[PDB]
Amino acid sequence: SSSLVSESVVSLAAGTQAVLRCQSPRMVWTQDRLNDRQRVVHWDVYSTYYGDNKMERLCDMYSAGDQRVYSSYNQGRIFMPQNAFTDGNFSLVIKDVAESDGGIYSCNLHHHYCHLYETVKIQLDVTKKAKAAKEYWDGEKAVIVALEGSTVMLPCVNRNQIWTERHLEEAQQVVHWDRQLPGVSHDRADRLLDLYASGERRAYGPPFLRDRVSVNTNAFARGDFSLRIDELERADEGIYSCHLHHHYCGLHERRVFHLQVTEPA
Amino acid sequence: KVINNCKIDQCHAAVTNHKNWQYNSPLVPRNAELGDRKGKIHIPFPLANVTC
Amino acid sequence: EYKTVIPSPYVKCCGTAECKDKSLPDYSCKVFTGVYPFMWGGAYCFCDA
Amino acid sequence: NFNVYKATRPYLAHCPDCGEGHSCHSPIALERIRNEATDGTLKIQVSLQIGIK
Amino acid sequence: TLTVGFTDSRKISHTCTHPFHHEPPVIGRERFHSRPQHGKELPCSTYVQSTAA
Amino acid sequence: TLTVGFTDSRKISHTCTHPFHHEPPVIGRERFHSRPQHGKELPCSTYVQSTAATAEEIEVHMPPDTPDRTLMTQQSGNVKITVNGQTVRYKCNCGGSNEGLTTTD
Amino acid sequence: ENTQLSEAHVEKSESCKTEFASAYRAHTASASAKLRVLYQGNNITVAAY
Ligand SMILES: *[C@@H]1O[C@H](CO)[C@@H](O)[C@H](O)[C@H]1NC(C)=O
Repeated sequence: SSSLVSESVVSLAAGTQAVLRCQSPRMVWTQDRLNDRQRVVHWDVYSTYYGDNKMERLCDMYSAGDQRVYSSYNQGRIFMPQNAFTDGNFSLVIKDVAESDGGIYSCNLHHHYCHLYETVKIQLDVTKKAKAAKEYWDGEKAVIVALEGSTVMLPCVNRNQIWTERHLEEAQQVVHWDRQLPGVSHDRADRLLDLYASGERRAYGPPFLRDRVSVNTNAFARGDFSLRIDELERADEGIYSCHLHHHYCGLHERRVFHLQVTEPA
Repeated sequence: KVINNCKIDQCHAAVTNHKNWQYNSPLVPRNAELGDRKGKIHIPFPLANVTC
Repeated sequence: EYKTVIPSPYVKCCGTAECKDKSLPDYSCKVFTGVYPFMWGGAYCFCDA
Repeated sequence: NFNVYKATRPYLAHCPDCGEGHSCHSPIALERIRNEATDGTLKIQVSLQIGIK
Repeated sequence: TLTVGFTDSRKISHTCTHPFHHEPPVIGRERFHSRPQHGKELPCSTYVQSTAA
Repeated sequence: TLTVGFTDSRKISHTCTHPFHHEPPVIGRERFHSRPQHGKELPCSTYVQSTAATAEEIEVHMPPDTPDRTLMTQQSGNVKITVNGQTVRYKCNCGGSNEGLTTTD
Repeated sequence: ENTQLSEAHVEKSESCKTEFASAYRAHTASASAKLRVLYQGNNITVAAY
């Protein structure tokens, strides 16, 4: 049982090696468990006001850190809460805003394990003094008329459990491969194969049918669990179900292949 | 309170706390009424076998 | 005592390497296929096998 | 003053053990151990540089 | 033996210990003490970081 | 075994270890473990603090590359690759500009 | 004049649900086998009890 993501119908002849391409780019389970709870947030600004200013990657954060500054001129110029990951603040503060730091900022976050990313845009116009310093909404983002020579704050208010600091690698990928014959029901398909990100593999049915139906050695490392059935026996025709589950990222994918095996005449 | 004309070593007294519950251990003495009392908590960090 | 020198291994994608004999003591070589190495930033390369 | 390492750089390589059982990538990978000395002192080769900025 | 210790807000070190013989079971024939960069993979029981029993 | 560890400017502890059986060789018949105030003197190999070697060369080569995808990001089916001031070779199975080395976003 | 009452018992461990040793009384068995046959100039695989 898993939410549908792709429905496929195929047909072949007996005595042929068919392959079902049950793949998921999110199933690139790194060899590496530890440090995969880590996520990386950061802020990058492009001073489009000048138009030739390469987007300045001001500073960044990993799980359990500080503001690390790409440039010394930014050192003493930028702060990011040490608890940003814990509370999801992910908000920038700049002590000494000036015309040099005027531009469009972007608060970006990447999750190593899920390979998922988030980003929020901000605009920072510069005013010489507070006679016109105020917040407004251009139509797509928030624009701040920062008072020059004063501390300003850019919020990053994403507070999703995904990015909240945690030990998330206790979870690992699981793959179910089942066959529903012409007369079997979905979720009643015989459990042909079970795969776990730690290399555990379980096969069922008759001793022989297992060998023909196989999966590549390191599907988890690639996220491609394509199933190869060698020299298709016409009795193998049916609906092949491929369920991919990893709950932290929320992945509960279902893929289905309606394979009809013919024979030479 | 005060109890006059009596030695301090005469006896003992004990503060009877019953506000926040205390999870059972062999060392701690029992409350002396019965064996069990309401209030249960699950033990985390379960077991599974993985490749090494 | 002897020291064993093993320079950085030659990696390749979508193509194959080859062993050229070296006139060195006990020099040895080998090749392998289907390896999909991963580095810190991700997979080294796309060619799966 | 024994300054030959201008263009050198550190590694960040797959160390066999980053702790707690799992092997990950660290900047302190080591791949050579020398102990031929009779006294017992050991050279340890290390990925990252030292004594420089 | 096995001892635990901690530092108080009292700026005091409180420690306790129990004699508990901790012997990791040798898994496989090769009595290994630190797992390798290269080697075979075998099943083995262990724990997990989940916080919902 | 033998482990090394250090503390980062990240205020993080990075450690590595290798199983290396370190057994000092017993020099002389008397298997001694800490050298004495009084005793005989025998030759033994060892190292020195000199920082000028004599023809013990180790090669250094240009790093191949470091393929990282953090620079990428999906913009409504439009991949955006950020360079932030380096030389980056992109190559995609997608058509059009499948391959190219650039230094600009 | 004071007294102490103690008692204890023994129960199964939740670890049993994952790790344990099982004793069976298997007596007989059945045989299955795999054969390769050269037929009409080609190797063919067969499986049967
Ligand atoms: C049958 O198996 C042998 C075993 O080496 C092999 O050489 C041959 O190519 C295979 N196919 C045939 C004989 O058609």
